[PDB]
Amino acid sequence: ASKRALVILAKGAEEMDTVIPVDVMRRAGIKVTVAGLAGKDPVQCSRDVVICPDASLEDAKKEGPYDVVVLPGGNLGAQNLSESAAVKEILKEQENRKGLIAAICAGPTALLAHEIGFGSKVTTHPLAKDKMMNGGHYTYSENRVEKDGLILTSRGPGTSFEFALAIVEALNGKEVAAQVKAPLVLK
Amino acid sequence: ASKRALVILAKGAEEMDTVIPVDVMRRAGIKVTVAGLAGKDPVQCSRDVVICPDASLEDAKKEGPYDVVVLPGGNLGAQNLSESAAVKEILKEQENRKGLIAAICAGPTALLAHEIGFGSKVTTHPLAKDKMMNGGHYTYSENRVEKDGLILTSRGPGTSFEFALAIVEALNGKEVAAQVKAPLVLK
Repeated sequence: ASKRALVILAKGAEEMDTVIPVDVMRRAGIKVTVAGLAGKDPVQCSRDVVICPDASLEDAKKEGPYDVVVLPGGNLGAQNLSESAAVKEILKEQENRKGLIAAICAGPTALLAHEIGFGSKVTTHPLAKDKMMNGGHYTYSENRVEKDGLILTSRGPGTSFEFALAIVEALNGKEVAAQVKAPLVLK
Repeated sequence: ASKRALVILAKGAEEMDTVIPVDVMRRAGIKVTVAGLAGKDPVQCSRDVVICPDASLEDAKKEGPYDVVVLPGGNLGAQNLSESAAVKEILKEQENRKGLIAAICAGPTALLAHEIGFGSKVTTHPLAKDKMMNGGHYTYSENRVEKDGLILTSRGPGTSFEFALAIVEALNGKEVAAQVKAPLVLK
């Protein structure tokens, strides 16, 4: 049985925050669906890399549930995730079934928007801290990767390998994470 | 005047090796053209991320010269780069005009194929060393980023931020590289 990941890709997403987890999860043997928030059409990311999703979110949501739901960052991408009723329902359903939710950089601010995981320790990009902390619903961390039960968060493009490997460890174990890590040539 | 980069994107390219330099160079104010080797159509990368190029290589080559030519890795992507007469002519012209050439992971093996930069110190992914060193035309290094004049090389996805920032330093200087680096949240 392979584990399955849903990566929700919106216009303005940070392309590094998107691609590094997709690639590293696929190296781990996870079945990853890159789902376009707005449909199946190509998505223009924050630094103008254009990525073609595997499916629309409308279609991918009918194929779950997923062992992890991943929210990339990019301020405008996270804003789009935060405004979507479909994303709200996916995350609420994932939380209710005790499934992992992973978000990086500005991505965790969509958790706030959707009232997901309140009372958890979280990290974000430093510039997203004030947005995430509005109302005091989370406890903040400066760790590069933070995991408080089912809520897994991380800080930025430069923490995206660590983030992705933490997802891999959570789903497929420490040994698979270590095996996937070595050929990456990480610090 | 902004500096310009040509990133040559072939089927089977490593998507992390591709996207991290494109994004980081754009953060540095470099004008980056992601050029599809085979045409303008979307490119299926090694871990199945599909990237839409900005232009075909046929068109982008008519718009140079470029201040850097970047060759991503991925074994099958590097093989495609190595087999292309267009890539041979671009790299030969770049070498002749004393322009920077940057290649990561398996990417440097296309330099060997095209007889570019012989006599330079280079690095590659560890698994690409034997291919790169066939004939002894380069001197090998285990540094995470190696630069020997105009030939700039690096090892893997996990060295791609360092690689990209070395390109930025070469084109736009140390201060711009440091400014771009800080918001990335690197180790």
